[PDB]
Amino acid sequence: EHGHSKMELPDYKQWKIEGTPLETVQEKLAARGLRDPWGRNEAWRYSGGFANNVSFVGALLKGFKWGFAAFVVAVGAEYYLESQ
Amino acid sequence: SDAPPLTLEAIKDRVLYVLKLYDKIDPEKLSVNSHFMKDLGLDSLDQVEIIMAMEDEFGFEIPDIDAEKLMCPQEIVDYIADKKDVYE
Amino acid sequence: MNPFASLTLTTLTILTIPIMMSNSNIYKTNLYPNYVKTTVSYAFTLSLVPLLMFM
Amino acid sequence: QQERDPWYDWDHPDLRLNWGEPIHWDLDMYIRNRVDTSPTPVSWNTMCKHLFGFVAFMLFMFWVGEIYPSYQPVGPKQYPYNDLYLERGGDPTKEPEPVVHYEI
Amino acid sequence: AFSAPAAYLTHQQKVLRLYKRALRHLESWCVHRDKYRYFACLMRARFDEHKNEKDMVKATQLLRQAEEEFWYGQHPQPYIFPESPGGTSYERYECYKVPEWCLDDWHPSEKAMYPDYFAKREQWKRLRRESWEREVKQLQEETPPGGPRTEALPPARKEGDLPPLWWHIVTRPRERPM
Amino acid sequence: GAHLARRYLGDASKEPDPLRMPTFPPDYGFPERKEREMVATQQEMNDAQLMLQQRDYCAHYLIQLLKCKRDSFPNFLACKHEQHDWDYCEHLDYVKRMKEFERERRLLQRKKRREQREAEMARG
Amino acid sequence: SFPKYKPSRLATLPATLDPAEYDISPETRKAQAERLAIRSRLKREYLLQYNDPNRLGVIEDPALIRWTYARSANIYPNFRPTPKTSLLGALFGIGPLFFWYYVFKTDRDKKEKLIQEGKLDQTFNISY
Amino acid sequence: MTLCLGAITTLFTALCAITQNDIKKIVAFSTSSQLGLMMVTIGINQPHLAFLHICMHAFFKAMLFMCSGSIIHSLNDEQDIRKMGGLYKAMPFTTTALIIGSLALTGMPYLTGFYSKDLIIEAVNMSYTNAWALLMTLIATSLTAAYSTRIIFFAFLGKPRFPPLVLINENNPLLINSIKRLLIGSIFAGFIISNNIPPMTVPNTTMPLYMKMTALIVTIMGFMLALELNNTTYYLKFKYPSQTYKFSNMLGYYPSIMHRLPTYHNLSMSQKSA
Amino acid sequence: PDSWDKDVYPEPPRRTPAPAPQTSLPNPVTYLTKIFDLLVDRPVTLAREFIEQQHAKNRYYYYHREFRRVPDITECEEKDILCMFEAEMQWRRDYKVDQEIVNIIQERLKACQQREGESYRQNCAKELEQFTQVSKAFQDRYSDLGAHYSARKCLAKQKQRMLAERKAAKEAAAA
Amino acid sequence: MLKIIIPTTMLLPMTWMSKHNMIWINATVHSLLISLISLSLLNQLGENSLNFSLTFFSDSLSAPLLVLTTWLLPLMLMASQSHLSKETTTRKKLYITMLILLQLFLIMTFTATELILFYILFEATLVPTLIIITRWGNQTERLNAGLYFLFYTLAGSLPLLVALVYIQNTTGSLNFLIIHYWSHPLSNSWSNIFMWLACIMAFMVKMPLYGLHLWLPKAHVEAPIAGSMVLAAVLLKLGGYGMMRITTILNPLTNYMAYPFLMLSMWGMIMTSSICLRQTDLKSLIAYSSVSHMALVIVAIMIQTPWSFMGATALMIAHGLTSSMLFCLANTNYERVHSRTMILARGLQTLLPLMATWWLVASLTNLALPPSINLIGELFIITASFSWSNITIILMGMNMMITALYSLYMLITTQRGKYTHHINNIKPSFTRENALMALHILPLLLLTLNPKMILGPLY
Amino acid sequence: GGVHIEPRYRQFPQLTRSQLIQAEFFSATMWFWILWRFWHDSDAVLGHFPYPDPSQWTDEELGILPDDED
Amino acid sequence: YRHSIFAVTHVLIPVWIIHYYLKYHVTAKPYTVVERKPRIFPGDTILETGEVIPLMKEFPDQH
Ligand SMILES: CCCCCCCCCCCCCCCCC[C@@H](O)O[C@H](CO[C@H](O)CCCCCCCCCCCCCCC)COP(=O)(O)OCC[N+](C)(C)C
Ligand SMILES: CCCCCCCCCCCCCCCCC[C@@H](O)O[C@H](CO[C@H](O)CCCCCCCCCCCCCCC)COP(=O)(O)OCC[N+](C)(C)C
Ligand SMILES: CCCCCCCC/C=C\CCCCCCCC(=O)O[C@H](COC(=O)CCCCCCC/C=C/CCCCCCCC)COP(=O)(O)OCCN
Ligand SMILES: CCCCCCCCCCCC(=O)SCCNC(=O)CCNC(=O)[C@H](O)C(C)(C)COP(=O)(O)O
Repeated sequence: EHGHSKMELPDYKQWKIEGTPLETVQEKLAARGLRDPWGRNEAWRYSGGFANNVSFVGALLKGFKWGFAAFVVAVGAEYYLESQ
Repeated sequence: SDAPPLTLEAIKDRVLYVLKLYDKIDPEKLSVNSHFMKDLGLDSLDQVEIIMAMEDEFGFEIPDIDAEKLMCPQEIVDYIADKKDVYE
Repeated sequence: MNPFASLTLTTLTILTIPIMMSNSNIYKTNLYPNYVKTTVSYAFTLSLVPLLMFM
Repeated sequence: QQERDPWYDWDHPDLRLNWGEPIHWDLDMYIRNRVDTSPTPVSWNTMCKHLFGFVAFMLFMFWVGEIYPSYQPVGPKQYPYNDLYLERGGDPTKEPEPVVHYEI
Repeated sequence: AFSAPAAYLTHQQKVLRLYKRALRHLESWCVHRDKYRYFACLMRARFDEHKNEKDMVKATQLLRQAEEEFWYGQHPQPYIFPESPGGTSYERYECYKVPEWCLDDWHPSEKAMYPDYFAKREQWKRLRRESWEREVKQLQEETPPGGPRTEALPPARKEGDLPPLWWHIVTRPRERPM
Repeated sequence: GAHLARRYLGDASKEPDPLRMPTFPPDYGFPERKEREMVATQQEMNDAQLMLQQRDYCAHYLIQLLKCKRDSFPNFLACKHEQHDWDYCEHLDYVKRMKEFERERRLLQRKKRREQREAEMARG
Repeated sequence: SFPKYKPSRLATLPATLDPAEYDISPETRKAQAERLAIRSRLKREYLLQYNDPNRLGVIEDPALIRWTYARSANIYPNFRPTPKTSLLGALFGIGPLFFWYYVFKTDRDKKEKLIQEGKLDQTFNISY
Repeated sequence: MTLCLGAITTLFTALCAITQNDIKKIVAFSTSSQLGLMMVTIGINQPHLAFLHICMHAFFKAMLFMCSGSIIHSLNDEQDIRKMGGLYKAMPFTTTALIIGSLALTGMPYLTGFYSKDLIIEAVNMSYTNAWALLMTLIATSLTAAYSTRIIFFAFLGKPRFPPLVLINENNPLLINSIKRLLIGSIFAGFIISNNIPPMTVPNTTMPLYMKMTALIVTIMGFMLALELNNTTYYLKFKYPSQTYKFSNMLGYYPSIMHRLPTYHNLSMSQKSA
Repeated sequence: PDSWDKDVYPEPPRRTPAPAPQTSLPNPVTYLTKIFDLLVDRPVTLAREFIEQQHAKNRYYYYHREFRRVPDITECEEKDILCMFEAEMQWRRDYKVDQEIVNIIQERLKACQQREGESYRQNCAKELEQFTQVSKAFQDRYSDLGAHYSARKCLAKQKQRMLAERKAAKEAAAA
Repeated sequence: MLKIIIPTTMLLPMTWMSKHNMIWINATVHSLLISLISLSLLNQLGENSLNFSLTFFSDSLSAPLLVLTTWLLPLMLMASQSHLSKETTTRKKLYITMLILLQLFLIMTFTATELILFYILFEATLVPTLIIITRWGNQTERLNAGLYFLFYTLAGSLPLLVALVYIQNTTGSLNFLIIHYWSHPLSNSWSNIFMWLACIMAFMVKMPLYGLHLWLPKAHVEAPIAGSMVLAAVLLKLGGYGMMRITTILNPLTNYMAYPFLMLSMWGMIMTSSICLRQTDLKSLIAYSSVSHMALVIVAIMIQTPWSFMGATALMIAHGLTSSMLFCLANTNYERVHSRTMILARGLQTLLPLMATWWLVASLTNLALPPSINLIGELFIITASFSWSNITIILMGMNMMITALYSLYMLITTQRGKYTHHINNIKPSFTRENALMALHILPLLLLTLNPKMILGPLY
Repeated sequence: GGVHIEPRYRQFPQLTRSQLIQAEFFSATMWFWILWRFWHDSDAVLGHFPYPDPSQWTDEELGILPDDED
Repeated sequence: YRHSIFAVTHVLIPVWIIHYYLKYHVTAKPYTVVERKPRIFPGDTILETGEVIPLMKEFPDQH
């Protein structure tokens, strides 16, 4: 059992420099009269689910919302239990 | 590993994909047997950046003594299939 | 008597059994790594007892 | 032999040799598993001077730190029974000088 | 690796090699893609200023200052593909590469397994036997007198012929035998 | 720490050296000079065989802590009180040591001032 | 400008920084051509002796035989007594022996003196 | 001697780790720095604390290398971090396991690395030791935090940089169970063991408030300064490195000289004079 | 056990404390040791009883060899080879016996150091002094004989040592 | 003792009257039986010795060497069985005759109650080895090697004989027992110095000493596999046995006189261990390794302490077994490739895996990995030398490091990497070779269970 | 022993629901444990005992005479 | 079933053998197994003798 499902590649017209910092790179390049020949090639790294990035503190704080809710529930329960 | 056994169709498709993405080449004018220096009018540096794009694409780098004398997508696909021992 | 010695020697002793079976037929099958992993896990849960006794 | 071209189709790929070519007298010293003479980004003399300076500076600074000790502002530890004489060495038939620790 | 080198490297070959190496080391410098693209385009613009220079002395003076500059700024830890001569898996599977003739030493009880494969191998051996005695004469007649001048081999020119010295290049074990 | 700076960069004799402290008699300050008290005896503490370095004036709390640790074994969080008392006794020992250090420092400073005053009187 | 890379015995000059390669001459091109011609005749002979079906043995290598024979059996017949050779041999084969003799003799003399005067504290020294 | 050797080892190894691109190399240098810290702990006459540090270091460093191995397998045996970008969302379980392990290794309150880490710094600060060893230990902790944030930043936050053919997968029970067992260890074993063993040394119950907090402040400074330095990589400016970066990248040039100068001078002699 | 004399290898009475459960939680140690006993100790003990009754079914004895005392090398003629051979064999047997004596004392020291735990430095000074005395005697007897040791060489070493001792005693008396 | 000598003599009739195709089988079976018989001598006493008769006695130093000598002959027969396939039955029978004569001479040498009889047999052992090396040797330099391997010994052996006869005129006896019991100190005089040198140099040259070790690489490289096995395993141990037996009369002059040889051995062990690193030949490399180990044994014998002697005995036995195994592996390579150089035949582990395992085990045991008896002897000698002087530990540690380095170098160059392409005539390892290596290695790991069997009379 | 997941070739890789919830469970558990431990022993991290100021002690408890008695 | 046979063929037989060898061969010789002489703290009683260690010196308890 191996991965034989006949994968098909996407359409090459989908990848556009627009919406990616490569548009800024192109603007800086044209300010000198230059143009990147490989701009559309890499644009997929900015198009799909990788378009949304997360910060360092956000990465460190991966499960604090749920853990904080669990903690507040637990401390409330302990406070209501020991006060008896 | 879990790597799918890539075939000639996949290599050619991916090479043509990278060729189409490049702006300097009109997608409707390229072909499998499309030459680089004369059919398309691309510089030698343009051929070396095409080699760079292929190397980034497939995860291995072609020796320069083999890279400098590759001028068609068909012979490039053939070289890469020979390197990767591809059946069909 | 004082199962500390028996347990603390049995852990290391059973750690060596797959080495004895390395010449057996199971070494020529695909089930040997699972055999070694199960043996080492059993050795760990067996060595947990002398730790409790010391504690 | 490490700096020989890694793309040529040598007759002996690991040793990077051809069949009939002459063999260096010290080949067994250069077998890519031993001392090599491959070019390095930073010059050899600069490397040696930097490493020697770092090692010497660390040694001297450790000596200086040995000269100036870092300690908390507290007296020595005080132990109950004659600085713990009977169970540090023993010798109970000597009756050493008694020590009384200060109350403060 | 497949094609035989030449007696030397021309000026354009040298400049192409430097361009390749410099761009690779710059990519190793600029981890992010946009920064790499910007600086690579700047690099190409700097490079193409002198494409039309015609003085051989000026051409020699060029690319040499470039090489010394490159050696100064070469990113002492460049990025290497895993299977390249500097990679982390350059010769990982050379321990799995066994020769072809080892099958000649298999026990008949082992050769009883896989009979079709060994029949095909027998056909291959007969093909090699005939093609070699053809190729010996073909190369002996084709070679320049006084010895070959370049280590490139001619192809086959008749109908039933095969490329000279073809067995051990066709019959390589694999890239990843196991 | 400030003592390191004030010693290595200031006056050497102004502050003591911890290796040789004390350098003055105990009852030099005041003549009462109470002596430190014991709870653990040699036999019971040798039975304890705590450690040579743990055999200090805070030993009784350590013995009670080890009791609590052995009896209520599965509940390894039962006797948090004895841990607190042992920590407090070590606190007290440390502050008495710090008080001894400050005591020596001010005695040495006072002696240095007295010597300077004696020199000034002799010169006058 | 940039600071110059200085080659050493263990960190040799890079291939692309050699001043010799950039001084090109037709004589140099002929030298490289004949070098590659020699390389190609060697490669052709090796491949001809290599791809033969009949051959079922080691390809004997004249270069390896020359290497081994020069390393092992050619040394003494070409030796000549020279001040350099004699001094180097005497030093490297004689000096270490006397150095170690001096060290060990001094140590054992000190130990024996400490023994005779009785202050060595050999309590529990039972196995020797 | 033990104290000085441990201090110099941990500092040198962290400094070497601070510029490495291969993931296994930086984790190995981190392990070397931790071993140097353990030797410092031995040198300050605290063997039981060193043993406890052994016990917790085993847990969290094993889980770190396990996460690294999962990463390398997912990217077709790619080890350089320059070709690795966003894996925070592309593969989340290894992300959370590595973030927990990095937090633990640096050392945090009520974390397995904390008991070994908090106590070690506490004891070395409260002991008659070398000032230089103290300083190098603090800088080693700073560099530890710095290389932890280096690896996480360059391997999980930026845009992806691997070959477009995506073979990223994790749905394998063996990897998940094996990683989560060590995760549970790295969260609970420190507390359970520290509160389970009998006491074996005098604690540092009294301390100045600033001197108690040195470990946390230095780890936070390492985190912040290294994060701000790596954030400047996005800028569209390129300058040639200094001599310090070259010294740090080539491992203080120790592997160069000492692997070419002695060997040669041995081997040559073994043929010429011998 | 009766297999070894308790006097040659003395042991303290090994007082052990009592269980004082301060909580109502069932400790895992007691249930664990009881299941261990039930699953392991009973079959091994039963097998041992079977083996011991099989042994008692067939009983044989062995006796320790005794050796007669023989004239030593001091009672030996300068060339009479028979007496010298007898004295050499006796001396070698005595050497082995003394080695075993030092073995016994070393075993005592190791056992005391392990048993008394943290208080080894104080609670085993008797064994340390005993080993010091026996080691001093053994060193005096056989320290420097080296390879090819012989009764004559040991006798010469002893004679030189007593010459030194008597000279020192005479000097001290006449000091 | 005749129950071992007589069957060995009867082996000659057994081989010469054997069927033309049954010589190997009969010789192997009866040699193994003789080894089984010789195992009986291992039951030694803590008392004097096993004095069988006025002519032969056994000892816990003689017994392990005797057992090893008896055990080596079947291995030599099995190893030589291969490359003697194209020889006439007469010449194969002559070969086996030389092997039996060598074993008989070694057996009579190791008991040898008298010193002159010991010298006579110890010198008679030279002739069959010389004939084997010079006649059934491959290259043209073998003759030269023989001359070397002869004249060195004779130049060393002649003063000893003179010394021996002189001793009998002064003492009146040369029996070991009377010599030990009537031993008297040697006054520090020039005549006694020359007597000491004459008694010591004959055995010192055969060890070999570092200065006098020229002959060994030539002899090992030129000898056939059986010659290499017998020279590495037993024929080097004759010097150790002789020095151990003869040092009893040399006291107290040994302490002063031993310094030059101690310095030579301590420096030469380092020198030859380093020489091993740069070597293009297997047999030469193993020869230099043997020189290093025997130099350590020389140091042990010269120190003259109980631990020294025990370590020297254990190391002699262990090195004999290990060196014989390593030479067997090298000959297995040669008979396939016909080159005898390390760099040509490479990456053999991919192609011969079980032989790679044998290579690894032999390299580990030559590396002195604990708790093998190699390390037992090494550690005992190291401890004795440390007691002798505390500075020796530096040289011993350097020797250990370089030993590990060259052993793993010899494993790496031959077994790992990529195979040489043009090589194709390498056939899978036969059962004979695998059994040879197994019979080489199993006794070592069995002996490490009972070290006291090989620790000598000072145990 | 997993499920079949195909390569994607320049799209976001396929992601399993079970893995995402589990990764979040363990992270939340870790954070909850840290917070619980902080809450249970707030004083311990801060330190059990206050550090005294040696300059705030009066001369009486330290045994000091006004520079003339001794 | 696999775990059932594994738990007896790989855990139970070894502990049987080792416990037999320890209790009836190793412990037969003196000093082969040496324990720690467990800690004795005030207030405990000893099973062998039955006496009780006297309590401590009633230090002042506060905070
Ligand atoms: C392939 C995968 C593995 C499968 C096999 C698994 C089983 C492994 C078990 C094998 C070794 C593991 C260790 C277990 C050791 C148990 C046996 C050992 O205890 O017995 C030893 C016994 O073995 C022998 O002592 C060692 C054998 C000596 C070898 C002599 C060489 C053989 C002759 C060949 C020719 C000689 C050539 C070299 C000349 C010197 C030591 O006995 P000892 O504790 O003391 O006292 C015995 C009881 N007494 C008191 C009644 C006497
Ligand atoms: C080549 C590889 C190795 C070969 C073998 C080398 C080992 C053999 C070397 C022998 C070592 C020295 C031989 C004699 C040692 C005697 C002790 C001497 O060295 O010390 C001094 C001796 O003084 C002088 O050295 C006298 C000797 C001088 C003449 C000897 C020649 C020295 C160099 C020759 C070496 C060549 C050796 C090989 C020749 C073929 C002490 O002075 P003194 O107290 O008065 O004499 C004590 C001896 N008494 C008691 C008998 C009187
Ligand atoms: C590997 C080859 C090395 C060969 C060995 C070389 C060293 C051996 C020493 C030279 C031969 C000496 C043999 C002596 C035999 C022992 C006899 C003996 O010791 O008796 C002595 C005899 O001693 C001698 O006669 C020694 C004279 C030696 C003459 C020939 C010496 C040969 C050259 C010597 C120089 C080399 C010495 C060291 C070399 C070391 C090895 C190279 C007492 O003589 P008496 O007159 O009977 O006593 C009555 C008065 N008390
Ligand atoms: C991070 C690393 C930094 C390294 C920096 C190195 C410095 C870079 C600056 C280089 C400056 C130059 O251009 S050096 C200029 C060298 N002289 C010439 O280029 C003259 C004629 N040029 C050619 O012939 C070429 O081949 C060409 C036509 C370009 C292509 O040819 P193709 O048509 O066959 O593709």
